[PDB]
Amino acid sequence: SSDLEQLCSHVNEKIGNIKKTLSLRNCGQEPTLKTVLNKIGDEIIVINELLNKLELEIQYQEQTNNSLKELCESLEEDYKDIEHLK
Amino acid sequence: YARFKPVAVEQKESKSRICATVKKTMNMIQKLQKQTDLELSPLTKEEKTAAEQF
Amino acid sequence: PIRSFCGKLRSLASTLDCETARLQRALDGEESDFEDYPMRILYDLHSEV
Amino acid sequence: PIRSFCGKLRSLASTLDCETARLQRALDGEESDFEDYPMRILYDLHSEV
Amino acid sequence: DPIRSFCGKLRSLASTLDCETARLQRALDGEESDFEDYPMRILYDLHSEV
Amino acid sequence: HMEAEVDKLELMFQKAESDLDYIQYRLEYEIKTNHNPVTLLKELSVIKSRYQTL
Amino acid sequence: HMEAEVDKLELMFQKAESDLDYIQYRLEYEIKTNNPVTLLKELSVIKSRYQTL
Amino acid sequence: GHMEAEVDKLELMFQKAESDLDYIQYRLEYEIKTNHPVTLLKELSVIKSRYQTL
Amino acid sequence: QTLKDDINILLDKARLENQEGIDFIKATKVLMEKNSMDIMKIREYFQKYG
Repeated sequence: SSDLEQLCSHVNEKIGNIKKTLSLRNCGQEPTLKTVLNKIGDEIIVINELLNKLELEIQYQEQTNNSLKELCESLEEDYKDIEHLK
Repeated sequence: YARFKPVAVEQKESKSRICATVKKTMNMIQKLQKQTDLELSPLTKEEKTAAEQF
Repeated sequence: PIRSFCGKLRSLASTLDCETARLQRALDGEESDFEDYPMRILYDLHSEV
Repeated sequence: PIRSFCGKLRSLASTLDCETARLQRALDGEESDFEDYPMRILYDLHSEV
Repeated sequence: DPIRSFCGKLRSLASTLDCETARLQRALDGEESDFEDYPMRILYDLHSEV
Repeated sequence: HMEAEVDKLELMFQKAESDLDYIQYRLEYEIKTNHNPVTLLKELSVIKSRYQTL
Repeated sequence: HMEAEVDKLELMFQKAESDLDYIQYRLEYEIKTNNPVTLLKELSVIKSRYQTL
Repeated sequence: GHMEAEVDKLELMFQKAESDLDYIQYRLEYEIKTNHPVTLLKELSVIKSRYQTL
Repeated sequence: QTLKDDINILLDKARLENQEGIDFIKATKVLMEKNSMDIMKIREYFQKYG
């Protein structure tokens, strides 16, 4: 790495570091960004509750497919019973 | 969604399997009603539910 | 470690942005830097001679 | 001289694409490669032992 | 570490060889969808520019 | 513009990383929750040696 | 699909290049419808002779 | 050899992967050869300039 | 947004499959009672005939 190149990288780092601290100021001050940022942040809270609901609905869905299997089982016993006999 | 996708098809099994056992258990009874006499009707709640199995 | 790449990439972009803009203007006769500075160094060169 | 860069960049993408996909699946119990192959080498290892 | 550190690099070249040979076949065959779907989306952006 | 494009690419990479980071975080959570090929290799060395010296 | 994203980036660069390429092409066309170089060499011959004299 | 043998396999696989890729390519080339965006980019530059000059 | 759509959309298909399930078992358990009489009615018959 040359003395020239090393300078450039010093520059880009100062430049880049500003641009980041810039967007940090913009997004935390300017209103139009600040809403769309809260709109996302709010819509995260809901899409989080939508998960908990999907969680219970899964551990419910399973527990019926469990019963809806355990029924189907007993129901091929009482048929193979009536299939053998009559 | 991947805790879901199987439970979703292992229902169709248990469904489309029960729906096969009862259709068979039903035709013995419509063979054995024919062969000798008697009667009945499914009466609403029963035929309602038959829509589900068809 | 990520941005470190992009930072370099970015600069090549910023450069591409900035210089394509001005070079068009220069081609068109705007931007002023291109008829203003060569003057100033030509006038220095004159002053030398 | 353009693509030569991007080609490298691209491969890092393709990789990022492909592996993020499968690793999720693997985490979830799909994708099959991850319970299938360690079996096959564990069974070889057994056959050695 | 210096063991896997090698293989890790080797491995990635494999995973790449795996993944891309697969899809490129599909793409050749008309499946995989990424190859007729994305060029669309960037061609449609390019159109929108024009 | 291209700078803007790049800003996106960087943004994507950052996501990919926290994506990977999560997957890992979870695997680690799984492992620490319930309850060893490593030592098994050494032992398979211990025997292959212990044996063929004998 | 970052590969897709990259496909775009590469597309952009290729544009930027043919953009630059045009600008150049025009400038070259401009000069053809019509220099400080030799002026530097001449300005050395004088500075030399005065200092020799 | 032993691991040497394993490596012999790996090399063999790679060589396959290559001729695999090589075929896919060969076919694509065949498909295109049967009937005979690049220039479109160059054209899209000349106008985006002329707008700016005028 | 599209993510909160899908994550919602899915939840719906599961709310259903727990339902389309939770009344099948009952919709089936009524044909059970019907076929249960219909045998007991056939059985009571064939023992006597009259």
